[PDB]
Amino acid sequence: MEDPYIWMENLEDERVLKIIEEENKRFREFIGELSDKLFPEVWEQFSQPTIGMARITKKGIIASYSEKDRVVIKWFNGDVIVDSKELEREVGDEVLLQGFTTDEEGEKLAYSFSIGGADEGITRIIDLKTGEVIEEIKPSIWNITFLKDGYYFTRFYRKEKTPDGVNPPAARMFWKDREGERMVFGEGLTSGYFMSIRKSSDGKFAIVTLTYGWNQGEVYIGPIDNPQEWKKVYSASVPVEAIDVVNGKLYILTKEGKGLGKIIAIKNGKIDEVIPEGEFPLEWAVIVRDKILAGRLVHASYKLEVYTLNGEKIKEITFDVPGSLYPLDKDEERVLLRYTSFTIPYRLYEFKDDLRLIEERKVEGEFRVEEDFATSKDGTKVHYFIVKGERDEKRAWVFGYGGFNIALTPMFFPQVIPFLKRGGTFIMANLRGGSEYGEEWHRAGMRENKQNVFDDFIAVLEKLKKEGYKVAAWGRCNGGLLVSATLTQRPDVMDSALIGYPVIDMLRFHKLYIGSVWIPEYGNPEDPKDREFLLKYSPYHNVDPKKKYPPTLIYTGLHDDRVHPAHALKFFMKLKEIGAPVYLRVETKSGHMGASPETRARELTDLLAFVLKTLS
Ligand SMILES: [Cl-]
Ligand SMILES: [Cl-]
Ligand SMILES: [Cl-]
Repeated sequence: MEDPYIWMENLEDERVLKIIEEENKRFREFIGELSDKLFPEVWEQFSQPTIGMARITKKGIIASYSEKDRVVIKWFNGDVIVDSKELEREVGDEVLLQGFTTDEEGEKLAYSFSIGGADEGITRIIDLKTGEVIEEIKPSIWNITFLKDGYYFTRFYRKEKTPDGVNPPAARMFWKDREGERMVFGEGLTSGYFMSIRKSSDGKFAIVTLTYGWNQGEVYIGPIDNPQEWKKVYSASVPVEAIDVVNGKLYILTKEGKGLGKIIAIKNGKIDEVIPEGEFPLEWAVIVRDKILAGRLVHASYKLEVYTLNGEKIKEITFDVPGSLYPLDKDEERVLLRYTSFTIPYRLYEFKDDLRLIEERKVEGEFRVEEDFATSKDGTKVHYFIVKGERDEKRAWVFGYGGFNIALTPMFFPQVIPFLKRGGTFIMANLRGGSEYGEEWHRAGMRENKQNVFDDFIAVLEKLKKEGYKVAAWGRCNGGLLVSATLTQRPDVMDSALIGYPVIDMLRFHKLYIGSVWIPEYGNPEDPKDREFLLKYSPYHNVDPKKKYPPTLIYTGLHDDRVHPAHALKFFMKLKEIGAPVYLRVETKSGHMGASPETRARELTDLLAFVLKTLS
């Protein structure tokens, strides 16, 4: 009925601005001197050259990299094609590059960039030989798929009705030519339907994937020449992805069944199962050279599986260090893969007949990756990664998410490397809510099951606690909810808390920004039966006045336009009411979430600084 701090939802309230000013001041006094000391170490790690997108062309590989304040798109062995710095002297204003694609011949390249934090992006299609900009399209278009003279592309409608007259958010597919533009796909798609197109390997079939929400889809295939003959060949109810049309059959990676991932093929109405469900999730597959190449997610890290087209396992490939493995691009003869891990920013791999390492960036030092399990309330085994340095000062930085079908697999945290070097241990927990063990591993953290995610996390913290570790719990967004909720319930299992860009108010999350999008995950606060399980764990509603709490850092951004800062502000106040040792950090830099590489870098440093100071 009534929320005492509902006024905090107006971020322009001077009471709110005053809170930000005072608290930033507080937090800066607490870790500033330490943060300034650590920053060159974090930046040294953050500023590392890091690959982004890669493409196969007949003239060679084209890939983008991030370095320092710069983003370049370049010939793999050769020249820089696009710089971010050259562009920022074309406008005199700061520019972010978003992504690119090329034609298969490597004569045309299209990329996208937003000048300033301006909402509208821009797309430039340049000739790869002169560097000429043969077209500039504003606003930015996506899915640029070259065919002959023109190309298909998808436009996303955020603010405005689609041409056929449908309210946002919606998406439409087009075809551009010397002649002009025309919508070729999407008419009547109500808001929520999102689409994409990819070519088959031979390039003579279009493959179109419809998605409603983040949950469900249908597949359309047809001649790449004519959209009028793009007929629907598969209809699903749970996340599917179309792999390729090889020799008349559409190969599909589907989580239908138990929800672990299987490969099916469809030819002229008839469905046959190529690769059945395994014990562990099948997260992706690509077809290369009469061989199926598959990413199997064994306990939240990747191993590589090679199958014949008829579904017969030829071999598997394992890695020295547990890492994440994703395809970057593929043609008929080969695939590029991106690998990453805790102390390995990236490896670029090429699979053709064998797996070949063609580029690598790793951080030297005596670092170790181990694994172990915790036992949750109901006996569920909660896997977690362990990263250790040369020495062990018995302090843990424990990262969790647990939701939205998002698997926490090995990745690179720049600010953790100085923490390892200082004798710290990084822990990454695989809680329910994610996709580590399939579609039901996800469902087991949704709605009325959310307390499982918390129970999984406590299981890990309490286990680390029993072993003599000082513990810092950390999470962002849905992870920020994770840490706030675990805080209100078991403050005894952690020596400090780091709560980032969090959802806190579980009864009003749907009224703020785009929060209603999370209703399938969390529940509906407008339904009294959902409020009953929501009210049981809602951090904003469960701050225990008689419990004694650890140092707690809530952090967010003022112009963050996805996760409303008022969640942070409200929880801060609730902790402050009962005199908890809480701090509040509010980034002042607007525009996109990462203002610049340096502002972000400095924020990560403050996190490390808070951990080091409070775990000492
Ligand atoms: Cl963060
Ligand atoms: Cl989310
Ligand atoms: Cl940020």
